[PDB]
Amino acid sequence: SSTKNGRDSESKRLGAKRADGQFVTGGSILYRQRGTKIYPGENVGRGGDDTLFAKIDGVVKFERKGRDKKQVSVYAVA
Amino acid sequence: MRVNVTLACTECGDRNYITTKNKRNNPERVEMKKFCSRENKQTLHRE
RNA sequence: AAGCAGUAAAUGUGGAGCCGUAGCGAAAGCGAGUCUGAAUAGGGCGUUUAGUAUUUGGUCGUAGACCCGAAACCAGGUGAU
RNA sequence: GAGGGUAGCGGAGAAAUUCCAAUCGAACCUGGAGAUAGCUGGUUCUCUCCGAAAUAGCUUUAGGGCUAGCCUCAAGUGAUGAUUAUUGGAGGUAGAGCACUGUUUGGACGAGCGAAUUCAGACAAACUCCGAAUGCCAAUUAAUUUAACUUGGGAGUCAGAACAUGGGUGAUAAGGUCCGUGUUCGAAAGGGAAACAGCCCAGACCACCAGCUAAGGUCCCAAAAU
RNA sequence: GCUGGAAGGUUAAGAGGAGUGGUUAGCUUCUGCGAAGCUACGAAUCGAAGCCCCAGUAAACGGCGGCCGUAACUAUAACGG
RNA sequence: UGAUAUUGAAAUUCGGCUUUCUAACCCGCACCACUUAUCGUGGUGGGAGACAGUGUCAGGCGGGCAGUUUGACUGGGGCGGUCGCCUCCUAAAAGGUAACGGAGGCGCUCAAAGGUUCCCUCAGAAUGGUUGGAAAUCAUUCAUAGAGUGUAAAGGCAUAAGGGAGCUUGACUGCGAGACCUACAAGUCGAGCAGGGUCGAAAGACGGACUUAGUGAUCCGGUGGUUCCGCAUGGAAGGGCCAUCGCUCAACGGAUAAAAGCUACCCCGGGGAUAACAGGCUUAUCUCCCCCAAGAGUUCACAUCGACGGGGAGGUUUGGCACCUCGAUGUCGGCUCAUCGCAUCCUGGGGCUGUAGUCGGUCCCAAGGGUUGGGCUGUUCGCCCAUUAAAGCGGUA
RNA sequence: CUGGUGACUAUAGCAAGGAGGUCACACCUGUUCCCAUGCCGAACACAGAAGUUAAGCUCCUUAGCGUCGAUGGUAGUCGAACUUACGUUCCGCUAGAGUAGAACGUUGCAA
Repeated sequence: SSTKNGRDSESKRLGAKRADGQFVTGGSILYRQRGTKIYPGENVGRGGDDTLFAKIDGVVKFERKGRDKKQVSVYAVA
Repeated sequence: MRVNVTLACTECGDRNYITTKNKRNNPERVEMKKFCSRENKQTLHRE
């Protein structure tokens, strides 16, 4: 016979590009996502597609936005 | 149907723009107010 | 370099020419600074600013290019014992 | 029978692709010519150090290439490399569960009531109120060790195989086929499994009629306990 | 496919030269007008065959069908839609 | 087939058509001479005549002939199907990960369905009244999402990204530290600086749409602009730069502007990297042998038969895989010659019986010997005729 | 101890029973004015005689629901040895139960 399946799309590479407690620069990407899985905290912005980037230089900390919610922040340490 | 259109400045130097427009929804020519680089001021664009 | 002299000889003459000493820009052009740009405001490429002639070795290009091997194509001739 | 004619991009054929000097889907000789061959075959002396790959992307591409990965030589920078010990973190697999979407068993509930309401009991790669062991990213933190990075010269490789483990497909078939993660072979000789590339132990610089061990073994072949 | 016909439509080279642009003797608001020569590109109109079109030709190339009911025939249909 | 040159001379209505004439040109037409030759040439008579034939340019027909094209993946090839992009599962809680594995979409749309400032909260259920689905509208209560978000899916959103209203065009210009992905070419996000602005009292927000698909290198050509160049000189033709347009190039990193088939007349270079026969692994299929017992058998499951279900042996059939052989392992039936196994056709030996006797059915041990001749068909196979104690089943390329 | 405004997973909640008002938060009256309605002074905005704790709001009690949650065991699994389902060593779930729990807690007014 034949088949009707077999199609796919190129795999987009999301996830966390920076580790907790790691020094970052002023434009580093912290997280790539669809929708909102991690909220922006202090000194963290949002792009066209929902992506998190740092605004200043410092460490990266993943915090808790209450119940079942999450955020990441950048603190100007040294 | 959609037709690609261009906007030309009026009574001044031309600072062109490109947009899209539906043939039936806007059968006439649209006019807008856009920044002009030559005149360094906002002006009216037609066509 | 060609040429001239010299033993087909290795040596003199010959400074047309070539590379380097300063880059940027499509170009006009400017110049340790140029282009884009209304604006060194930012950005790109530069400020190393030590090369050059010959030769041993490795690799590449043009020539068949490590060697042997076709089925085929074109041109000019020889054949009805 | 003798003398003659028709010549190859051509002749002749009562027609078979039949014949034109033992050869004809297009004769023979010499030149272009050492045509072209991403294809088979072959490639000549000796020692020392190091030592792969059978992968991704694209391809009128699939047994051919190019860039990247992995190997080697030289010149440079100088803890930037690997393993553990202690914290922080992202990410929903095994398992379990029915609070969502679907499936389903038996009783009370008339609006036919094993599901429009309620109490117990089950199922799921494309279900989740929950959630490990490992693995992964960092600290600029401590002991041990020896590597990592950059610029230049030269390559090879793009047919992989078995075993253990998590899966798809097949029929919870295949020495079947396609993926992830390890070992060995490839390119590894020595000992054990009777013989037996991939299984178990173990990595050969050369010489000795010296000792202790591993895997497997100690009645005879056959070294070791009848 | 072959043959016969030209009422209409399409159609080349070649004739045809309405017009456009470049140059400048001169004039002039100063970056425009602009005669004649030389030069580049050209429009209306005319131009055959062929094709579309009309007819014939099959010992030319070719092609020659289904569904549904019914006895003066049990089944089955001379016949009907 | 038409225009034009060789190509002349006169007349008719509106640059010409048509009809006349002879000198150009033509005659494989007659007579004469070179010449005992009509090949050739010349002369004299007839015929046709600016026609034909020839030269240059243009349109049409033209496998008669010539040079080439006719894709890849593929559990061999052909046939069928597919080729670029997006969203899930397989995918083994970082990222990545294949198969002709399992499911769906895309080649858009919106002038408000964009920006800003204010205001608001859904679906569903019950009851009541001119009863159409107590859900076509009027009203009340419960109701954290089951509703909506333009279009598939996933991830999100009730601080709304969901619904309403006012104003407006940021669906701007020149950029851009740093970062993700990555062979390259490409793709993604981005704080901030300057020049104009919209909404808002203001802080502020705004470089299209809740996010992720809606797209095609280069070459060449068209349009608008420009301190650029422009072959002695001033112009111009022609280029450069900036903006934009024209490709189901969908075989979607795109051979060329332009391309289909047969070969049983076939040839060359390679491959067991890849099929057809036999060997090898497996046993779906095939042939046998068992487990339980609903029943049939007048009664009575097991003399004999054995429904619904379950577990094995063998390697004789049809298949699956593609491990040896393509610088060669030669097929189907028949003849000659055999050999091995027992799951036994006859003969020898026993148990049970629904075994009165002669005959029968079923099971157990047993491989010593034996196991027919013809008609049809190339046949293996099968049917038929006549016998026999019997006319057995398989392996050995 | 009442009010204003910020910080932590409902140990902060839902629900039921009680106590309180003229300082404050509320209720309520009215639509000339600053404003508005698919129509609707119901709501948004104003000027404010009265009157009541009914309801919002503050405090107390209730373990009915919801939330948090030990120890022990079990499932699964890193690594090792036999072998193919069983030992040895670490980590350690869901579910179900003993249980915290009717909130702690910063800062300027007021009594």
